[PDB]
Amino acid sequence: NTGKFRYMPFSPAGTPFGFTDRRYLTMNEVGYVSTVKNSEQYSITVSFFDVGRFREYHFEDLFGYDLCFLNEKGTLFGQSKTGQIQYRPHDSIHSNWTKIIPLQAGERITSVAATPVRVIVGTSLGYFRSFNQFGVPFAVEKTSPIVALTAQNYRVFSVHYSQFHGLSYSLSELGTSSKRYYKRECPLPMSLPNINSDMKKDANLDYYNFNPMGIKSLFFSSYGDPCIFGSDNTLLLLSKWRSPEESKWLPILDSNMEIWKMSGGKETTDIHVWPLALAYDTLNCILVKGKHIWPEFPLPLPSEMEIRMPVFVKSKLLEENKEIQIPVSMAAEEEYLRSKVLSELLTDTLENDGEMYGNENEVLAALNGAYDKALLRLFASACSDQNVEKALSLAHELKQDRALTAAVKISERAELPSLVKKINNIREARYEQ
Amino acid sequence: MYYGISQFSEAYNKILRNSSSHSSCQLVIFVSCLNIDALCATKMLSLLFKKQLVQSQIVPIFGYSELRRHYSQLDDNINSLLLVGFGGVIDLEAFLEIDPQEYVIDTDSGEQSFRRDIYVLDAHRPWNLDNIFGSQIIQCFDDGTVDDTLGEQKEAYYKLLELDRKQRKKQIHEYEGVLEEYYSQGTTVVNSISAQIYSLLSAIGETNLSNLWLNILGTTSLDIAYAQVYNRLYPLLQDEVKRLTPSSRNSVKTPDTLTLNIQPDYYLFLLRHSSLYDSFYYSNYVNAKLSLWNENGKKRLHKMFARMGIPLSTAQETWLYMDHSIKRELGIIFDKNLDRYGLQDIIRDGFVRTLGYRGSISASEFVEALTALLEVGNNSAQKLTNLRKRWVSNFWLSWDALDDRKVELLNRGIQLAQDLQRAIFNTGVAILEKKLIKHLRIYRLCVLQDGPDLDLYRNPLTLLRLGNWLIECCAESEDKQLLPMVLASIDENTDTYLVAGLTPRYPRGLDTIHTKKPILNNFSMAFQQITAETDAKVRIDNFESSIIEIRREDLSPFLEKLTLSGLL
Amino acid sequence: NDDDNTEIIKSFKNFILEFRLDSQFIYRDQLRNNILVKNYSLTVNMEHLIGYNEDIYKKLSDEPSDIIPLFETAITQVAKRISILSRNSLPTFQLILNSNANQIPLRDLDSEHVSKIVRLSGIIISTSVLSSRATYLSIMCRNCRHTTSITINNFNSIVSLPRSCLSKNCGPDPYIIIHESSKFIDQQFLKLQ
Amino acid sequence: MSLPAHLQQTFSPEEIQFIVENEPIKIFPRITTRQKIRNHTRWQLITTDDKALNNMVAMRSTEVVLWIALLLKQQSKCSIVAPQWLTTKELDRKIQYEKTHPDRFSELPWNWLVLARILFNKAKDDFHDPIHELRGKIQDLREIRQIKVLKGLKYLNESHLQLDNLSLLEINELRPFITEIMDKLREIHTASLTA
Ligand SMILES: [Zn+2]
Repeated sequence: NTGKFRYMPFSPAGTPFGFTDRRYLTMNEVGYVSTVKNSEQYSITVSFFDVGRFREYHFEDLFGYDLCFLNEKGTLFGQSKTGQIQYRPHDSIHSNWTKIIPLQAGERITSVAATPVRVIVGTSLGYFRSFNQFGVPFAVEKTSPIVALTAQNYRVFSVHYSQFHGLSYSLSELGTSSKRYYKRECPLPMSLPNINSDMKKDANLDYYNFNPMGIKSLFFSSYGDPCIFGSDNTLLLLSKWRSPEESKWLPILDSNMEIWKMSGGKETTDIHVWPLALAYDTLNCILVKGKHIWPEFPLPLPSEMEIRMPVFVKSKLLEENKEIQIPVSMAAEEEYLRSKVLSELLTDTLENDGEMYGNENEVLAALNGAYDKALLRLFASACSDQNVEKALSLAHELKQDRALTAAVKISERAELPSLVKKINNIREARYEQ
Repeated sequence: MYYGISQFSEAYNKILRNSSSHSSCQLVIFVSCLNIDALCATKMLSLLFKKQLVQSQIVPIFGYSELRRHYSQLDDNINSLLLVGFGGVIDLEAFLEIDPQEYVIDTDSGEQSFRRDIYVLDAHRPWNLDNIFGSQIIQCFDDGTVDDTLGEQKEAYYKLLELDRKQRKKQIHEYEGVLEEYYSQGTTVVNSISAQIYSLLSAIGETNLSNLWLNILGTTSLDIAYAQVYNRLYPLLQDEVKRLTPSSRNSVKTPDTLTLNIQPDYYLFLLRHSSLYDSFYYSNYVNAKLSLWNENGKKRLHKMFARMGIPLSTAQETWLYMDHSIKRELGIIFDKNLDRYGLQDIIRDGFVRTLGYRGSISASEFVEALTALLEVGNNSAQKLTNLRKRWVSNFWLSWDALDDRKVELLNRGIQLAQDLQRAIFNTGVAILEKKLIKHLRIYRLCVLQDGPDLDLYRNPLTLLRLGNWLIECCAESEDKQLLPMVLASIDENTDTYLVAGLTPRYPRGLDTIHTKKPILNNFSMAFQQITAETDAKVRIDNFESSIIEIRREDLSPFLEKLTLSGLL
Repeated sequence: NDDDNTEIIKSFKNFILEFRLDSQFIYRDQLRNNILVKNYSLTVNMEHLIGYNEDIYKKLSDEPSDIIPLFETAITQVAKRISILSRNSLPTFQLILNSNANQIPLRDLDSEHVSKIVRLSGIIISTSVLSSRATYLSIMCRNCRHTTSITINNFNSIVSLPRSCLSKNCGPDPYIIIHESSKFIDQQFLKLQ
Repeated sequence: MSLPAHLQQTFSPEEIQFIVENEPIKIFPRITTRQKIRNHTRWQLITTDDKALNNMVAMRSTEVVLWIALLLKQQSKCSIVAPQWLTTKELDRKIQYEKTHPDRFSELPWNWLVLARILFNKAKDDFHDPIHELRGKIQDLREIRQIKVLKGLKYLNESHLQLDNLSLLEINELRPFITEIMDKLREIHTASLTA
């Protein structure tokens, strides 16, 4: 009845006050918000990354806001206790408004969100109150206690936690005129911090007090794929999120493993990752170096990390015990997996969401070329073991027929005359397919 | 109102749309030299337009005649004009011979557009109602006074404008009385231009530590003569300093750290760049509270220093080399031994900026250095123009002093400030010993006819410095009632005087009901009225309205008519 | 006293290494340029030393005759660091101070200011011929021929040969100076009026 | 004549900076010139590649020529990413290499001095490490490399010389001395070998 029961307010990529007056309310992909106390009250400052479409501004604040959320068209402010929310569009044509949420006993706003169609406010009790852009209420609903919120242009993603139902997420696309649902209270595989919260941590107690669940961010992708980051330091993507039956939770990045393999060999713990957004292998995250997990007021440059599957085995990686060497046998397989998942993700948005930048087809073609190159390398590796059935099985997934001809050449050159006939038979079958 | 606080961004965006073309330079900024506030505001504008690559020209203008001549010379391509530190108290369209029909393009459709926009930017409160209300070309950066304290004047102006029997004539006179009582008011200052432009920057989001420092300098330029304005604006600067300072406090000093700090900044004269004894001795406030001009004052000062337990050898030591024992106990010593002499107001809070390893400096010292650089940085109608040329040139010395890479110029400014304060003190003790100030029932006249270094006082800034010295001395004398003062200084080469009608002020740190109401300088209207009749070769061109140049022979009849004039 | 001496040396070493006003390490560059032309000295301004760390200036101005040799040692160590490739015989560098403190009149130098740093003005009326003060004093025991060395700082407190054989009794004063292995520096006596 | 005396056979340091400014660098844009699927003027330059400039996406690292990265950094419209060699760990590694091998220079990039100066002046707030320490390590590297040069200018024969791994600014400043002392020691040799 304590600890995780504290539905303390949380905003994406939040920050605790710590030992100073500077606090980061939110770090979306479009900017960050910081608060400083003027010895009696807070002065909010909102900055934007894409300087050229927005202009940063700072205003005096008297209510002491605890929640924030930045969109491409406006930002929303919230309060934990007596949670009077405030919504302020960036453009001056739309006038900002404030509203007072219905607060009950023991109630406290946990997360806030906004969308050009509707604005959504969370509640520790589990309410799902929503309003229009201009503040007029639209509907009031009750669900499992909401702890976090993050919204894309037209879709809203939330994670519900309760002491009885557990961590349940829900991805709902409000839409301009059609509230098409995609998930509702479905279980999620995120690992809540339990062992690490058993009074054994250094400088992490304050951050865990700031966020009981330790979930750092719920940022989307450039193609609408939800992503999760927290204590386990592994991204969680929704590959086939369009179909509820096709739900897929794929760990796409392993922060600790990548940090170790780029650090020279040490299992360094002084490097902490604060993710901001992900866009097609481009994970923007501040890599703070020190004992403090959260960054400081001079927000460092958002260094980019690339996605990598947790296929890296320690036993194979410690071949050269101490530019960490990578096993070439497994490196190509991991590249195959990455190309596979990226192609699958891109195909979902190709026919449905349409072209986004005008180069998705070309990058998909290059990715498919690399996908078949990985298959060719694995085919050669299997042929190196004189396992004809292994190469035959791997050759059935080839996409380009020119790669299949290259596989024929590999079979005819890698001391495998018997593989020649089977790969030629596959090619001849593909003639009619 | 014309441009409120909340719509400065609209003016900035209008300027950007009209003249942010890299093809040419269509923006011209007219800055009034001999004004630190305008200098800091123009530095802010220069930095802001450098960030956005808006080509601009900055012209230092000394007087209204120069403004008119430059506007006549101004090309028609320039479609954006900024007047910084002046233009808000005169009929600019009438003064510059502006008719809106010759500057209007695309009249249609309830809207109007003009081919040139003049943005006046100053703090003198007698807003000309034909500028703030009855002109579209002239755009005034108001600070919120007009939208709140000019409703009656707005109604009176509009009724007379629209109306071009007995009840109608009576009401017209009643309204015209409202306009008239609005005029015949002394020219005061309510805000600082630097704070206004910093508010605009906060709206745009370009605020940073350098802009905040320029804002602090511009505001601190007002603490000598308009201490109510400085006390009004101080909390905003205090909040901004806390907002902008990085959270990495108590860190080790590195050769790159720039630190704005709010620490005890005693109201002495160049405390950190001169000896403690010289800081007390040449302070205006200490002089007023101790009357150091007479012989007994120096004895009082020595007795005070002995009372605090500071040896005269240590007291006269340069502040850098003062023993760390005494220098670290200044707060405690001043707490113990200042209320005895009535100098409790000396203790104060100010802003101190340290740039790496270059040593501290406060805004109060920085503005004194800038003022010194403005004053002494470097038959009759021609030598005066040479003086104007030198005075314009000094503006660029004071401008270059702001740059962090020219500290060797700021140190020269500090040295010049010490020399000028020494000269001011010498002339003040010369005036107060000979009893040159002739007490009257209207205004305490004082004319400088002969003496040493009398060529320093042809500069309006140095004359105002001496006047502030005298006014501070007189303000702390209870017997002397408040009364405007007049200073004159004969220029032998041009055979002309420089009359500078001043204004009295209440003792510093004395807050009462009558102190809240500001004192208004009525000399501008008196001078203009006296000059309109009885042609006397008076040159009323200064943006500082209460300063004129009068012939040597015509000075006495001018003062006689001014005595007969009950306007002030 | 070794720990405090090492701390002072390290502090002034860091002053030499880290001090820069605007993009140029003034004292690193000055030290290297001085070494290049065989000018084993370093003209250290006092405003810079105050601005860097006022505690160092307080320590120096408290007991100059005990701190200045430490600062010369720090200068020598920095010189070895920035002019010799790691993996000697470099003279102990001389510290030359520049100050802008108030000048004390020559007649005002009284019982106080003793052992303090004073800046004063006058006119030279006499210059002695160069003497020779020893710095490295190679020394040998008279009886047991126990050769050792002594290093002199030349900042008189307010040193002599040891009154012991210092490794049979060898007498009370068993040391004779070896003049072919000692190293000397030139010293001149002025006379200010 | 047409070319001044001080520009006869060397490059002024301004020309060295000009040469360095043509090298590509990686930046984080603060604008977005990528045209959406749903006008605008493109760069279409003639001495570099405009492809990476018309496709900038905010906070998505690209590579542009340095003199354009600086031009954007004049406003707040980009953020120059410091090269990997310009970090405290790599600078310490190079300093250790210099102190360990007293006969050969470290493998620093040819533009390390010029790039360090330019980035410290124009991009002073884009370093993950405190710039007050990067400056102190750049100066240390310069001092060690100057010590090694002065001890190799002691090998100025008349045949040739191998200044391996030396930077561009160091070579530029040593050119008028080395290439004019070796000329004299060659003229002496050829005069002797007149038989
Ligand atoms: Zn012996």
